[PDB]
Amino acid sequence: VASGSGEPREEAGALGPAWDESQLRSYSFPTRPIPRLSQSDPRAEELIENEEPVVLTDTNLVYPALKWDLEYLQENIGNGDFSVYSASTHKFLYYDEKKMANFQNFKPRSNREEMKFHEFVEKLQDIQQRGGEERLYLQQTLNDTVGRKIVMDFLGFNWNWINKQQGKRGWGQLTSNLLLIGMEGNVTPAHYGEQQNFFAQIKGYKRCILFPPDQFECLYPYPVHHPCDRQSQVDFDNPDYERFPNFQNVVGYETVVGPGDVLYIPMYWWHHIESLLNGGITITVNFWYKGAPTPKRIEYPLKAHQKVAIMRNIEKMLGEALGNPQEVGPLLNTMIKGRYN
Amino acid sequence: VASGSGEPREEAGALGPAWDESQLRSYSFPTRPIPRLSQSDPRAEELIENEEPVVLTDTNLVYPALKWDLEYLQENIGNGDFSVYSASTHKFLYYDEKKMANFQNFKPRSNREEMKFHEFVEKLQDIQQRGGEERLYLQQTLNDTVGRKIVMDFLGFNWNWINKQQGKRGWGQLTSNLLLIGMEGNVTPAHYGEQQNFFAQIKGYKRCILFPPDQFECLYPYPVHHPCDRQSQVDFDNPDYERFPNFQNVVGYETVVGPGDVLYIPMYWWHHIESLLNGGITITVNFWYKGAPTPKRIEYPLKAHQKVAIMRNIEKMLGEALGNPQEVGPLLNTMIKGRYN
Amino acid sequence: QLTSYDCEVNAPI
Amino acid sequence: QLTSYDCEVNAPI
Ligand SMILES: O=C(O)CCC(=O)C(=O)O
Ligand SMILES: O=C(O)CCC(=O)C(=O)O
Ligand SMILES: [Zn+2]
Ligand SMILES: [Zn+2]
Repeated sequence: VASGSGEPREEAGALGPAWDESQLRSYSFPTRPIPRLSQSDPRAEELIENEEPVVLTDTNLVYPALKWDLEYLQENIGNGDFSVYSASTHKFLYYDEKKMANFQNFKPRSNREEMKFHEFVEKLQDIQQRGGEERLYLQQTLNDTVGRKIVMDFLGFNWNWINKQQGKRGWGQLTSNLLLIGMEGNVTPAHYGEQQNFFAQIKGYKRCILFPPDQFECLYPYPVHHPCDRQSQVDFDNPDYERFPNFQNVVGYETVVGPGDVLYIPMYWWHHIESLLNGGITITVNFWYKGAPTPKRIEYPLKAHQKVAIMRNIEKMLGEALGNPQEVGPLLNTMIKGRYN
Repeated sequence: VASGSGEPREEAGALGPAWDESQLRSYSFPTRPIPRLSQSDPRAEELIENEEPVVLTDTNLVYPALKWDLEYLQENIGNGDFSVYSASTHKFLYYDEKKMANFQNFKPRSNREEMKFHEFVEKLQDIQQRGGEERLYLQQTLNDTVGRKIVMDFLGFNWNWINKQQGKRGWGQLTSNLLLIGMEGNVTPAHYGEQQNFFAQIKGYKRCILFPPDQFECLYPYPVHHPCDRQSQVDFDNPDYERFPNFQNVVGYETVVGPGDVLYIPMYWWHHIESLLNGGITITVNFWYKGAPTPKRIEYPLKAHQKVAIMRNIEKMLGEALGNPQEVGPLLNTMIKGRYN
Repeated sequence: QLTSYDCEVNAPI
Repeated sequence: QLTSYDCEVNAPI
């Protein structure tokens, strides 16, 4: 039952299995498979409505980008700057630079560096040749500086389908589209977002592990004011069960997406994403939409994500009232010690 | 230095000491004496301004009531109803009946009973004669149903002095005057109030032990939604150091007030009040005033009482958001476990 | 207005 | 409005 990503799919034309289990990293928790369905399947529509993950296999969402690759992109993406993160580890933990001032003791294991696409491809080539071990991960928002061919492809996306989704779910508006190009083995540590997300795979394969919002207690996100706000503090590769006991109770939903698949990552859902080992570079483009407007009057019982919204707000409010985020913890502890625990 | 109430004062006319140490209960913590000064003393004015306790010995605040006693009162107090609490223990822990619905597992050790003053005096006499052990504690707000003589005495209070205090401190308005008549040995467990208080002693002696607002961490008040909100959970007679470790660090300010003394109990300051053992009945009247208006913009650092105000508000807000006070604790714990502790 | 406060005491309002 | 939320994600606003 906890088969994880399940039996590796077979590529059309008897071209062998898309990937093999040995390309997946090993973790201490169990996982059940996310449903892989057709966009016409009533079940898929039902899952999206109930804000549950589902992998759509035939949306043609980014059909025009399926031909994208380093060469093509380096020739039509433009001369604008691209944010490229560098790290000596496979884990690319995200951090908010604007919050780094309130936590001077935080030392990022990955550094950001702006550059031209051709510079990224060059540095990428420079690594593979010398047999180096430093990893790179480009993460840039698609802006107005992209070439005409890329703009053409963008226009070719299936807006008719996604726009209807946006409408049917009452979502806000598309805030952005993140272009992700990473090296094999690259990993983005578990975290959650405050936006709805359609994750469109273009090149290579990615293993995606999601956890429902009700697993907040097992994932121990960093303090809201910390640079790693929304990210899990647990090191999936070496879980500290003394500090994070409940991580022993965590249960995820996983899947492996490839060219053409679109994974719906519901808002507030935690997700860990890794590029398959020895699977080559990977390319992805996401679609981040604002969630629907918060209800007029709340109905009880309250949903897990609503409680998460409340905790986040309490932390933010306390940080402003106390006039200093480092004082949030001492006040919270004083409130509960001997009173609520 | 931690002399507590200090050397027992000598009553004028060589009438012996007002009281002796053997009349004070024994506690596990140390205490320093509260200053006993003259209302004309600049130091007394300074203490009240800085919201620090002080015992005023010559305000003549309730001069006309100094002649009050059970007989006099039973003859001029009126036929209105008086709230009388009954308990089989010396501790009269206060509880909010309106919050008893959200905590059905709370069983009060004291019961309230309305009756006429003459009924209270009768029941009081009925106890002393039969040698019973049940204790009584009358606590009634002075209303419009009091006799003309009592009203006369009320008018004779030193309003010129207290009204100037109210004005000088910018306090709100007098909300009420509580009449307290208790039996020797009676104890009101430690708690704090959200109003400024001038505590006017009339008959008998009371030992008052106060703790600054910054001792919140050592006193473990009950949850805000619990009936005993603002009261300490620690049983002063048998401190549970496992649940309340920091009560081992508590340090109080104490004093013994008698006829004519007025104790200023600053807002937010914790106070434990006990009628001296074998000291006879005691009579007191308080003056509860609303505190000054909360500042426009807060200045940092924040005062201890302001942090207490914040914690209380967080608890209240959470109780309303979650739509159920019993859910406050689980949410608070989820917020800090593995994140702030 | 998180520093705001009420006026409760050990007596009925 | 304690259930209100923002729209932060793993990308610069
Ligand atoms: O694909 C990744 O590595 C990160 C993606 C992500 O976190 C997102 O789209 O929300
Ligand atoms: O005198 C007592 O026993 C209780 C008084 C009290 O708590 C007050 O006046 O605030
Ligand atoms: Zn009190
Ligand atoms: Zn994400």
